[PDB]
Amino acid sequence: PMVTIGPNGTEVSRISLSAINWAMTGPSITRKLLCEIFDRDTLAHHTLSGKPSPAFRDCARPSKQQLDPLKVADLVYLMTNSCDMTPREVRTAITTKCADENKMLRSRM
Amino acid sequence: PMVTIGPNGTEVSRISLSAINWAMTGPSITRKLLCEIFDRDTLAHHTLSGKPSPAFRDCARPSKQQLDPLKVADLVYLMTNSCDMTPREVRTAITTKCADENKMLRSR
DNA sequence: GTTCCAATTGGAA
DNA sequence: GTTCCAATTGGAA
Repeated sequence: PMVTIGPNGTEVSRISLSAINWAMTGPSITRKLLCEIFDRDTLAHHTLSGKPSPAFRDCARPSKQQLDPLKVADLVYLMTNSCDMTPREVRTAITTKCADENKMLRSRM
Repeated sequence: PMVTIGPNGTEVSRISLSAINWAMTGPSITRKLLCEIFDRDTLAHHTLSGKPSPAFRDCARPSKQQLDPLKVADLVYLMTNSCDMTPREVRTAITTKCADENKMLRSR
């Protein structure tokens, strides 16, 4: 039914796990899991660290609550053991997914 | 004298090559070769693509040129055949060095 | 429809 | 004295 990703006990189903083509790039697979671990609006209103951008402290932008550190830690643990990538690659794939989810939400308006 | 880097025909200091510790990270070594291939004033005025930032298209920033594509292509060629890092990593290390060298000038 | 590019920034590392 | 982290952008791929 469901499978724990990492030591923290965060889990997704085997159905969506088996519905993934592992022939594509790591970051893309990471984005596929984020829509399976988190929801759409959560990714759109959260960031990787919960910090504001240093390049916008003048004009500012909506402060976003930090994503779950425990859930992300398992994802980083997965990709580094399965696809054998670096945590830097994963955390960059994550921080660019939340940003793209923020774009798309604005596209409905 | 000086040693070529890639097929596009760009060379670097033969001494400086020997003075590089390859035990370091990919991006690190890449940031050491850039200062030996490009002048510091060039890095502080040039970028990877030459394009401006999409987040600052209305906020007009001073124009910064593009680094020599042939010189960059050889740099990317070296790291992939030696340290076996990805072209992604190399191009990201370059766009930071050019951004960091600009921070040096801004402080001065 | 989604991802990639890479430029910009300040403090932290 | 340098590098790293990652947030944010709009068009390009």
